[PDB]
Amino acid sequence: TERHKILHRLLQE
Amino acid sequence: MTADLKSLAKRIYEAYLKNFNMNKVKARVILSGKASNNPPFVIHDMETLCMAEKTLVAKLVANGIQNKEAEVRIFHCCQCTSVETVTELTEFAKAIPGFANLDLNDQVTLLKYGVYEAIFAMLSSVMNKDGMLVAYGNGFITREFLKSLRKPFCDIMEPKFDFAMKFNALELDDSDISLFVAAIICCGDRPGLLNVGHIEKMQEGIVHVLRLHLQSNHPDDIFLFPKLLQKMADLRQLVTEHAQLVQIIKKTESDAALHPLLQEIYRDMY
Ligand SMILES: CC(C)(Oc1ccc(C(=O)c2ccc(Cl)cc2)cc1)C(=O)O
Ligand SMILES: CC(C)(Oc1ccc(C(=O)c2ccc(Cl)cc2)cc1)C(=O)O
Repeated sequence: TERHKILHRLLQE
Repeated sequence: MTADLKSLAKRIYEAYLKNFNMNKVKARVILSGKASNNPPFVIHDMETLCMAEKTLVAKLVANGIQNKEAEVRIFHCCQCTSVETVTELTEFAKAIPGFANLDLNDQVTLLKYGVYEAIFAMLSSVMNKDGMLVAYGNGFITREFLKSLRKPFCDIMEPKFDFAMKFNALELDDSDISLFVAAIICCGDRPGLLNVGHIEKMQEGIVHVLRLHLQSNHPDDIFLFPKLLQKMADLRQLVTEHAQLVQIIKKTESDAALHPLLQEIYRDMY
């Protein structure tokens, strides 16, 4: 999750 | 197939229609030519490529791509479309019952390994044996033009066309494809999953609806469901080979750049 920052941000929108 | 299973299928279908800008019913309308006399612009050589790129000038100049080699410009634009489809897949996943309840790490893992299997499955909808629609159905890039590019770039899309021609012979519609994509995302055997049990139960529920849905919607293609189970395996292998090609390009093509969302996905994948 620290290595997938953009993907992680999309999932939390 | 009870009313609860039919409801889940119809709700997955709604989420698919609501989140993907392109779908098979639209793509086949365009590719067939029987709803307008104004076909998409055809990119079949370097000259028509450059003509199309006059419309795309702002996309290219945005990231200072406009003076790169043609091959790099083409796959810059292609990456932009993949980023769009990953973003849509993420919203679609959140609409799959139980997915948003999963550990956020598991959500990232499922999308990391699943998005390109779903991308190449759905890409089949906009492909025929001669080329693929681009720019939301407004253009059509030929398969022979892509084959004519210099190595390694000419080797990128041909295996996807090969997959699509056999996949399209199954004559799936969007109601089928929506459940197939959900089945691809909700996969219990991705590396690094923290709650494999919770995921496997989700996977079972979706695959059960997928099987009964196909038996109802394609009653004459008796083994369609096993055929599609094999296609899921084929997609995993197609994505593995694709990611190996992405690695070759990264190591050999100094003037090509990888969009940061796609960097995250490919990093440490296979
Ligand atoms: C709004 C518009 C036109 O949307 C596009 C959507 C998709 C693509 C493509 O995927 C593509 C790929 C390769 C070529 Cl050669 C041509 C097009 C391009 C633009 C843009 O962003 O300007
Ligand atoms: C399907 C697509 C667009 O396939 C690619 C094709 C070409 C590239 C590149 O041109 C490239 C540039 C720089 C690097 Cl480091 C690696 C690859 C990337 C992805 C994708 O996967 O979304």
